[PDB]
Amino acid sequence: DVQPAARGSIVDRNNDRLAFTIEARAAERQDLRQYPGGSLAANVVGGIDWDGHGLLGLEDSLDAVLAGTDGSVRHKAVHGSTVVLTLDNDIQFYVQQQVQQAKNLSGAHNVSAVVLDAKTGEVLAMANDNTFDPSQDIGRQGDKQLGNPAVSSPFEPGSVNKIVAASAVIEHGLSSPDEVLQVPGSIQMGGVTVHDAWEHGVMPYTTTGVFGKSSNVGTLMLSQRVGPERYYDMLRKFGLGQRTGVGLPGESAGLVPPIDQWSGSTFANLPIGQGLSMTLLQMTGMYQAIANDGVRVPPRIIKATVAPDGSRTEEPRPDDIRVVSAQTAQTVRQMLRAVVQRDPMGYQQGTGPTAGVPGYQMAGKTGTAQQINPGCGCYFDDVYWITFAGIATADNPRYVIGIMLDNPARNSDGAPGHSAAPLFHNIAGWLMQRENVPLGPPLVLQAT
Ligand SMILES: *C(=O)[C@@H](NC(=O)/C(=N\OC(C)(C)C(=O)O)c1csc(N)n1)[C@H](C)NS(=O)(=O)O
Ligand SMILES: [Co+2]
Ligand SMILES: [Co+2]
Ligand SMILES: [Co+2]
Repeated sequence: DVQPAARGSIVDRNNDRLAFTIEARAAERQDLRQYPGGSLAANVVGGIDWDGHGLLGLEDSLDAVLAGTDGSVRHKAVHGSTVVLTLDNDIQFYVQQQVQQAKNLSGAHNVSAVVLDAKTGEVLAMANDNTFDPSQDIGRQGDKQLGNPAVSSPFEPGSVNKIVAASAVIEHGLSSPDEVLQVPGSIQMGGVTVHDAWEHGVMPYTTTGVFGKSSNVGTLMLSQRVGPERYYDMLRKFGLGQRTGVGLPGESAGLVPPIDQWSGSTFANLPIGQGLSMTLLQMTGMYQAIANDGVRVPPRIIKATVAPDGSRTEEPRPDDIRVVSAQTAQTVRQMLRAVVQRDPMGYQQGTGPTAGVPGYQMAGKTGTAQQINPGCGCYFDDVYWITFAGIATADNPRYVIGIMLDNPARNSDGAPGHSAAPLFHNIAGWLMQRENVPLGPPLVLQAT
């Protein structure tokens, strides 16, 4: 009497299957969900329940689309539609593996990474370490990561947030990349004392060098030209404090204190990435705006759905958001090339030279944010969130890559330090080679 609907599949942008159903027998008919890639993109895809409905992930949140509606006899069965993701399984597989060995090598508690298409903001890869296997019973996997931290778990960004100050000061014509500044080792601002991460007297850092060397003091001096109102407006245009609408369950909105509630010291903290929180996806989406010539396109992971007849409907594209002009975006991209620039004499070296890939205009920004100690409500001394966000490449943006490491003891490649730059190096370099992308003078970070 009951006419069962057949569950739809979940496939990547090229129709490579991530989840699909086969008929079997036991209540005799029994549909078996198949995950041919095992843990591959399981943070996104999710898993199935005993009744063949979604248990978590997209299997759950899109269950109505995937499950259809059982018929009867007449009411015809509406079979489940197929969900086409923006993911590229080849990119996802490489990124997910690289994230696992970044976690193992660095000693971090966890690692995650997001790759966006520069122009469209589509999610090409989204991965975390320790990803569970939905072909196995969830109850045996308490030691696994079952969720999707890239969207669910916000963090204080620290210096990766400096993209906002850089964009604001250029967009309003308050500085230029080659302006020679005078940057002291510390300043008193908003009642508090801000110090750079290295001891130094007044240094002739250029604006480029302020972001290339990650001078907090230089960032706040330039932010003082912008002012609180224009700065807060730029934060909002970059999408912070708001869910992206990416189409994934459990997305956090992050947290940004609205300006009418700022303390006297908020403005001394936000421009260097303290006092607010964002997800990895939000962080990566910020750099997508700059990659796409100033136009932020909210990321999406659902590309299309295919009805049981086989007719395909593309997902509606989100509306453009103009953050800065194309000219500003191009200037900020070029400036952030300084971060990955190497200099044997030290003087013109950025914070992340291992992120550079020779032959390509890689551009990005490092972050090292002190974590809050839950036992005191106060900052740890030696526990960090490490971030990197970059663009491949500055002259031809194709890929935007965001990475976060939860308190690594070492570099992402296992060398001493605390940097995610090597993981960006590996991923961005591999993306260039696999598409056979073809290969000026050194940027000045420090004047006389
Ligand atoms: C930016 O990320 C900048 N980091 C900081 O100023 C912060 N902490 O710096 C260290 C780790 C030196 C500290 O112990 O204070 C910071 C900002 S918000 C937060 N919770 N901590 C660094 C120096 N820039 S980077 O490019 O070198 O990463
Ligand atoms: Co009827
Ligand atoms: Co150390
Ligand atoms: Co290499």
